[PDB]
Amino acid sequence: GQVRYRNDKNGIIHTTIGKVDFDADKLKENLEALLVALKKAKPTQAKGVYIKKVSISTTMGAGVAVD
RNA sequence: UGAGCCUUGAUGUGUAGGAUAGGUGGGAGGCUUUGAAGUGUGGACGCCAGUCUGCAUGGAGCCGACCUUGAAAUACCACC
Repeated sequence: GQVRYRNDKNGIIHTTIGKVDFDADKLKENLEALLVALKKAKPTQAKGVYIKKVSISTTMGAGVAVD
């Protein structure tokens, strides 16, 4: 399920990874694939930290960052 | 008396609208006998039309893509 969403003026961007039906390793590899496909287009005018904190969550989850 | 931090909140009428349209992960039923819609009343907000909570009442429904619409739900959890 390819997804293409846009960032806001503040710079907080998140896209779909899938429902809770996907298991842990699939979720982690999807996160890794999205992370690498996002960092591969790191612009030179993005000086500083590129990925700061991801607020991943579910229907009864809370936004916590990961590695 | 200035400055900051994990957390909980309050405010989000471009005009096309039931009317005070930020959006994203989740998302087409969450939430409500771990008591929801309707009443008198207090403070916050706002584009003086209107939103949230305390108090007592009621104690079982406002809300859905609802009809429109550039962006959809404040149907629900977290972010800013």
